[PDB]
Amino acid sequence: QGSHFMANKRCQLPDGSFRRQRKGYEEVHVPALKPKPFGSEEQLLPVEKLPKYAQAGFEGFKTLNRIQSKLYRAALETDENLLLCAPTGAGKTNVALMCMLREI
Amino acid sequence: VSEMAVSELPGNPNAVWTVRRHIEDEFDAYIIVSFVNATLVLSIGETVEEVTDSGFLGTTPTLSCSLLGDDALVQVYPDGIRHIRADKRVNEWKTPGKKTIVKCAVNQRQVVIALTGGELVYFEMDPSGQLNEYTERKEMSADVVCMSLANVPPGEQRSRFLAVGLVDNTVRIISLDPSDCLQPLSMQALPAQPESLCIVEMFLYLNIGLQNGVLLRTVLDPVTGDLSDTRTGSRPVKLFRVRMQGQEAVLAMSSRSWLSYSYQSRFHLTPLSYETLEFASGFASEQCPEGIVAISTNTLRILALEKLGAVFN
Amino acid sequence: SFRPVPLEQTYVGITEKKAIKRFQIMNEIVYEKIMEHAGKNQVLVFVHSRKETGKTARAIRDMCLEKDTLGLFLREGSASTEVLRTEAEQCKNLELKDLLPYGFAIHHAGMTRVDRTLVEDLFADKHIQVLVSTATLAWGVNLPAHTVIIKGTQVYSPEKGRWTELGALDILQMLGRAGRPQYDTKGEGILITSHGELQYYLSLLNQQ
Repeated sequence: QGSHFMANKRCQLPDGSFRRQRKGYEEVHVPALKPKPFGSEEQLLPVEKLPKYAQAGFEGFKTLNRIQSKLYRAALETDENLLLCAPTGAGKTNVALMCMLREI
Repeated sequence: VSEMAVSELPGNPNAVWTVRRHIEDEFDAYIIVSFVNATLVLSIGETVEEVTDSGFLGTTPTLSCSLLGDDALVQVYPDGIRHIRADKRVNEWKTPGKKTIVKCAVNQRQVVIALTGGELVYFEMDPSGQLNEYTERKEMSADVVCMSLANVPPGEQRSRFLAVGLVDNTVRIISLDPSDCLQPLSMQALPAQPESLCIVEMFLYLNIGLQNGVLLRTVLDPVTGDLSDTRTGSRPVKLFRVRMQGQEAVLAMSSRSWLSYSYQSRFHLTPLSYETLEFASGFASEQCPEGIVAISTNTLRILALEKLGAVFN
Repeated sequence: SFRPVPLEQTYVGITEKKAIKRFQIMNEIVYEKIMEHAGKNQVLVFVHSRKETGKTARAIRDMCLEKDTLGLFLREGSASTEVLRTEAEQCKNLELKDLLPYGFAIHHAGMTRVDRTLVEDLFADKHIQVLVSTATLAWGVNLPAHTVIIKGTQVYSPEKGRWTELGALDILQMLGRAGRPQYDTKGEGILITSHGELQYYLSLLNQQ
């Protein structure tokens, strides 16, 4: 049962989570997560203040999404390899796209 | 009209807000009395008394102070657009040029902010909590005299569409989610220029008000549902949403303080037993569990409105 | 916390073994979860087959219709919420029609070629309050939901020849569509599952 093995035997609940007891079936009520608190001078990137050359193909985007803007400098400026750790909804495709504009 | 408390104020009052500082707040927190000159800001001190420290420092009248971030208050005034958090920070935009923001309104996220010449903006608060400004800021042909964002249903953060006023004596309806921004969704003709366009539920019913006291209710959907009308003193239709008795309704004023509301889904347009008015909106506290901050002729008031299933008091 | 839509998760398992009664209890959890969504929302259900997309659909029809049209009519009223478009686009490729006159719909690649296209863009045009569909329809184009629900999490693997807990990449893929970057704010994510793999399903809702 690989990828369903769950080699970890004990799990950790999120912040506002609890267990609700129903008639023979259980529910886990799990609160949602909050984005990181805004740091000073912590600014996302526009597609203008990223590479002027790779500004091609960027039709349909105005300013870089938070994770792509947090990763783009290193993602493009050198052949330094990347390992991204994030959950769905960020556009990790857009970080790999900067890493590929590096090769571009 | 019942008295929780009433007081006078000097000078020229032009607006007033009532804000919280978190969704948990059982009481509204920050009453922002917007003079024509500055803003007397107070968190209710049980004898409500003056407050500078609020983090508001209003040096101009108010056009919004709003809880849209849970810990955040956005305060936009004729000078600038201040983003405020539990850290009562001022991450501020400043209205392009020396021009000044005129007509604005609040969502759960978005902030309608409308400047002279028809230059609108579009906000939306980032994954983060701090807000992002949609790159375009659209021109409008005529004077947008009012527009209200539809307060978004729980699980989402955005409207389905929104209405827009214009001075040509009609009304525009514009959607603002990435579905269509800067597309005129649907309009309707008005027998006079708009003055106030606020929304009601219980389904979604629009209320239009003209500058001469007349108002109209409608069904709210991608196109106008149906205009039902009444004539209420040739004076500005002041329109407001405020809860009552387990449900929300509209306050309106042209020459009376009219509660227009759904009595078990029943549109009644009931006067309230008080002389002419200046400005009002909802309020809560211990001294006033549910009432109206009604700032009136040279006067400011915390009022209570008793039995609302009846016709004659 | 870098995921776009704050994902509040009901990870509810069934703990019983009983199979003929489980095929009712799970349907009951479905009934209540759609009673939770029957207001202003979009409910996107994920299942592990093709015909289940339209078989759980029209069962919601039996539900809202044995509710004596109470809980049905997800709109404000009759001409409300584009009933004209709902009736005007009536005849279609597959048996979608029998439901589509009402507020229930499905998704899969099977029905036709452009059928899943016209269902996903239909939901993006703010008229499809409830859609039930398959793992391919979630893997495909970004058709998000105000709230999504994985139902059962049980797949029949021809590679394993027998029952398998569905893959984890599909989990993340269909869970990033419970709540959107634009269309939905605070994602509601329902996982109806086995109360054995339940705690594993919380370790999967986390980064453990």
